[PDB]
Order: sequence, then structure tokens, then C-alpha cells
Amino acid sequence: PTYPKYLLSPETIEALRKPTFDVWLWEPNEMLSCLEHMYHDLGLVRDFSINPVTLRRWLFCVHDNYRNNPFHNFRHCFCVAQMMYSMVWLCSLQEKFSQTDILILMTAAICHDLDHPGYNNTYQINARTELAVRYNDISPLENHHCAVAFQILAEPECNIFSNIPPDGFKQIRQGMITLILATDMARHAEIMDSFKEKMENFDYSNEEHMTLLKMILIKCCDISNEVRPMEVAEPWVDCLLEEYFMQSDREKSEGLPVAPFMDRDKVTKATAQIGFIKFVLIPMFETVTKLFPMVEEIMLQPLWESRDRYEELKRIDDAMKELQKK
Amino acid sequence: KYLLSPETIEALRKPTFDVWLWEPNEMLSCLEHMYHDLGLVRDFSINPVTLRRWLFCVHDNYRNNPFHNFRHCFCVAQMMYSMVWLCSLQEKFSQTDILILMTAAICHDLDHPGYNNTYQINARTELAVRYNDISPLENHHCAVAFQILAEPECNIFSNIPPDGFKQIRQGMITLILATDMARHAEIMDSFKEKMENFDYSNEEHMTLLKMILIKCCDISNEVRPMEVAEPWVDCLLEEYFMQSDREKSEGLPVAPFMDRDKVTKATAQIGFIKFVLIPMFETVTKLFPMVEEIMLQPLWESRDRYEELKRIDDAMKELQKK
Ligand SMILES: C[C@H](Nc1nc2c(cnn2C2CCCC2)c(=O)[nH]1)c1ccc(Cl)cc1
Ligand SMILES: C[C@H](Nc1nc2c(cnn2C2CCCC2)c(=O)[nH]1)c1ccc(Cl)cc1
Ligand SMILES: [Mg+2]
Ligand SMILES: [Mg+2]
Ligand SMILES: [Zn+2]
Ligand SMILES: [Zn+2]
Repeated sequence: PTYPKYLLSPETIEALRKPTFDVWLWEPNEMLSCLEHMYHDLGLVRDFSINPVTLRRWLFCVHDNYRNNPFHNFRHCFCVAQMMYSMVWLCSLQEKFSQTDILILMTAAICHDLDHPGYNNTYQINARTELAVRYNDISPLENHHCAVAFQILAEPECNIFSNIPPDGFKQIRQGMITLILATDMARHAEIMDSFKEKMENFDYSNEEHMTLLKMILIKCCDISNEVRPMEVAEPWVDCLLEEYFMQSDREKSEGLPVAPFMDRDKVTKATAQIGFIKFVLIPMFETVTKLFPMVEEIMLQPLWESRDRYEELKRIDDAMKELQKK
Repeated sequence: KYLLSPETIEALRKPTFDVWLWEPNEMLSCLEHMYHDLGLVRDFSINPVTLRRWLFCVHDNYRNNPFHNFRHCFCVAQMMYSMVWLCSLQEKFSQTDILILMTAAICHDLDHPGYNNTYQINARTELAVRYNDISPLENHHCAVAFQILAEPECNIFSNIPPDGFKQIRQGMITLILATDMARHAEIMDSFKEKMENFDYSNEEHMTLLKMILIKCCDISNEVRPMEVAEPWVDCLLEEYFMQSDREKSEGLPVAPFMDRDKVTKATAQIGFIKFVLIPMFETVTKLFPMVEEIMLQPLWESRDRYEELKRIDDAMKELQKK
């Protein structure tokens, strides 16, 4: 017969390994089975004795604790984890990383934005929210994401780590914390600098070198929308702006400082992306490409195409503006 | 009784102050006096009644642990006060820096549960989860401090412009977080590096001096006269033994240094005085030479007395082993 949607066709299983995967085609259950497959496929179920039913329940519980924000939602969480999965195969990460490290990368990726409220750290801090007060202005959102993740894992029925010895739990916990806290974009430049410092003489057996590489990998996945095919990447920009304009409107309304790059009166889809692609995304992937040359063809190539395309779109937007006064 | 005598006011400036004489209300008045006396009420337009309410609210949020209680909070604040005079800190620090120092000292152990970070993390408590194993207690004390200040009746900063608030908040966070002893060696290394060529106009140098200053006050019990210092040790052990009992009882790791079967009053202090307190105050003394005689002196005397007490403990134990 034809099988229900939550049983994945072998074609889907093959495509899920690539960054070309159309993340929009699927509904929550399907995305959940994809994530489930990822954990069996990467050998994590086997190597950490994860009860398969607990795995399913953990995923449903993770899903429940993402909110319906325009951008920072379950689908984002899915993109980040799916990109991480793609890079595991693209860069043959199982040759460089222990299975515990793969578990840290994957789990951190899935958990990195739990219960995101849809307003960034600058808002939390400027408006003196309960979160800012609780975290003393220190990466409040990312601390919260990480706490929710471990609240979830402390419910015994959601605890995928239940059969891991306490030495492994401690190593995994600290790994996930580092990685989730590393996604706070306030720290982008710091982390990139530390990473570039090690890249002068990179050493795969050096634990500090690897920690940074993992921090860079999760960061790559977190903001990797523009790496994806044009058709898959574009709607994410509408989602981004919808969520961010919601914040700046509120900042205006409550008399809080407003950042030009998020002002709904000043921003186009093009100006949102160009600078970000040229000066944040491209340099980051260029550096990763030095360790993993195969990344150039698969991830810098589409970033270049997207830069050029949005640069052209701006020339056109500007010419059109000029024309209404010229 | 309610009102402080001029002798009390005078004694409050010195580290000889007998912290045990006073009950909570009289300690609150002493803390009140410090804020007026330092010019903080004047220079920040603190509403005088809000100041009293704030202190009462702070008081309400300290717990009745044997050691980490409102009286410890008083000792730290009062030792800070003493150092402002001893080291003439109003010449070197802005009034904002003094306010940060005093307010952080008062707030630095708010709502302490009586079991340290190692317990929080190993037991996987609510606080360790909330703060991801990163100085959970000290983040929590800080959080509580600003929840208190968000209540408008307790807000001693209500007449400070936003920018000043932000600066005070940042300073307070750094100092309360610096009290975590897991960071002792890191902070000492950083400070000793700056003492290679210290600069009162470098903000990073001043930030570390304040971190060192609050640390000094936090752990300063042994600097006080013996009659005042000794009872704090019983409190210390009472509280730390309560933890280690619970740790044995729950299958969690127990540290020899706080094991009720292994620890005498003397073995608790000798190492701490010799390797934590003396070297820290030695470094501070290089900036403030008057510290040597007022604070390193009672420390040397304390070290020597506990070393004697240990020799006599070891002798009475030779009358026991079977
Ligand atoms: C500069 C930034 N552009 C951008 N930001 C992105 C992307 C993905 N994640 N992020 C940000 C959301 C948190 C990690 C940075 C992306 O593809 N583009 C931006 C421009 C305009 C607005 Cl309205 C919002 C963000
Ligand atoms: C080594 C430590 N000694 C010690 N620790 C002290 C003192 C003051 N504060 N503290 C600690 C309380 C947390 C900031 C350090 C003190 O006077 N002595 C200690 C030994 C045995 C037990 Cl049971 C507890 C503590
Ligand atoms: Mg995030
Ligand atoms: Mg403390
Ligand atoms: Zn994200
Ligand atoms: Zn303390």
C-alpha cells in the first residue's frame, strides 16, 4: 500500500543527509521522525543505550517547549539539527569526533532555542525582564534555553541519557552548555577570533581546539539558512523580519532603544541579508573550509549566489526608489 | 536600645567591632548609619525611609543558616566599611564605586540555602539546573538582590538616572559573582599581574581591586579579635557538617576538608589562614601598607594559636587510638 506520513520513504532518508533538504515539506510529526532517524542512524541509540521510546517522548517534549514565534520555532530547531546532521556526513565528522561529541552537537542543536520568547537579549536586558534579572544580564535567553533542556532531561520519561554513567552525563552536560551558550550572537566576534587563533596550528587532539570547532559548528548550523537552496531559504527571511519587526514595534511602543537594522520603516529583505552574508556568514564558512575543503562547493557556493542575488535585488530596489523623485 | 550610642558609632569604623553584641535591629541601624556616614544618601538622593525599608527587606531574605545568615552579611558590610576608613578609599574610588562595594557586600549571600555550589551541582538541584552549573549560588544571590530593588518601596536607587543604575548594576554583578571561591586562584593571578605595575586610573585594574576587596571582607572573620572570630568557626562547621552528613546520606561525593569525622576547628583554619587569607592580604598590603599592622597581625597571631591548638589536639588523640 501507501504508508502513513511518519514512516519515511527511503528517498527522504537519502535526502535528509544533504543541506538541500526542503524543510518546508514536512509537518511536526514528520520532522520528529526525521530527528528520531538521525539518532538511530548516527549510532547514538546503540552507543548510549537510548531507550527508543524515551527518544520519541523526549522529542515530543522538546517540540512542546518550542513556541509559535515567526522565526524561533520548532522548524528552526529542525533546520539547525538537520544542518548539523548534513555536516556530519559532508565533513565526515565521525572520523574526527567521538560519539559523545556527536551526541553533544546533535542534542545541543535540537535544544539550543527552547522556549525562546521571540524577543532577543537586548530586549530582555533593556526592558529588565524576569529573565534578565534571573541571569544578571549574562546571555539570558541562552542560559534559559539550556536550563529548559536539562529540566526536560530530568523528567525520567524524557531522559534519553538514563542509561549513561554519571561520568558521561557530566561530560555531555558541560558540552551542551558550552555549545548552547556559544550561540549567543553577542559573542560572535570573540569566538571567531579564538577560533582563528587556533587555526594557525590546528590540532585535532587538543581539547580546547575541538571545543571551539564544536562552538563554530553549532553556530554555523544556527544561522545557516542562506546556505540552503534559494527556494528553501527565502521564506525564512520573511519569518525573520516578521519576528524582529514585532520586537522593534514593541520597543517603540514602550519607549526603549530601537536598532536601525530591525526597524520596520528602514529594512528591506535585501539590506537584512547582504551585510550579514558577506561579513558574518561567508568569513565563518571560509574558515571552516580550511579544515573541510568540501564545504566550499556545498556551502560557500550557495552563499555567494545568495550574496550576488540580494546585491542585485538592492540595485533594483534603489533604482526604483530613485525613480519616485528622479 | 533602639538608638546607637556615639561609642558604638565610633567602634563601627574599626575591624575590632564586636559583631555579636547586637541583635538584628541594631545591625540594621548600623548599616543605615554607614550609608549616611559615607555620603551615599546625600550623593545618590536615597530616600532615607526607603533605605530603612530596603535593609529590612534584605534582612527578610537572608535565611537562618548557622553561618550564611544576616549576621555574616553584617560582618562583610562592616569590614568593608572598616576598610574604607583604614585604606582611605574615598580618595581612590568614586562614590559610585563605594556604593557598589557596600551594596554588593550587603547583598552578596542573599537567600543562601546552606549548601554550597558543589552540593548544588552534584545533587543536580533546581539552582544548578537554572544556572547551568555556573556559580549557581552567586548568580542567585545577585538575582535576588535585584528582585528586591525592583520593588519600588525597597528601591534605594529610585532617584539615580538610568545610566548610573546600569553602571551600579554591572559593578554589583561582577563583585557578587567574584565571591565564588572556585574562582579564587584565577582572580588572585589576575590581580597579582596588575600589581606588577598598578594604575588607579585603569578601570580593569580598579575592577579587580574591588573584586579583591569584597573577597577580603567575605572571608575576613579571622582578622577580627579572637573572642569575636572563634564563634564563627563553630557556625562554619555546624553548617558545613550539615551538608557533608546529607552528602554521605545521599551517596554524593564528600570532601575530606568538611568531613565531620576528620575535621577539628584547628585543621579547618590553619591551611585557610596560611594559603588563602595571608597571601591575599599580603598583596593588598602592597597598595595599602597600613593593612599589615591592622589585619595581617591578627592573622599571624591566629595562625600561631591554631597551630598550638593542633599540637594539643594531636596529643589528646594519642590517648585514644586503639
Ligand atoms: C542582520 C540580520 N540578518 C540575519 N540574521 C539572521 C539570520 C539567521 N539568523 N539570524 C539572526 C537571528 C539570531 C542569529 C542572528 C539571517 O539569515 N539573516 C538581520 C537583519 C534584519 C532583521 Cl529585521 C533581523 C536580522
Ligand atoms: C577551609 C575552610 N575554612 C574556612 N572557610 C571559610 C572561612 C570563612 N569563610 N569561609 C568559606 C565560606 C565560603 C567562602 C569560604 C574560614 O574562616 N575558614 C573550611 C574548613 C572546614 C570546614 Cl567544615 C568548612 C570550611
Ligand atoms: Mg538562539
Ligand atoms: Mg557566598
Ligand atoms: Zn537559533
Ligand atoms: Zn559570604
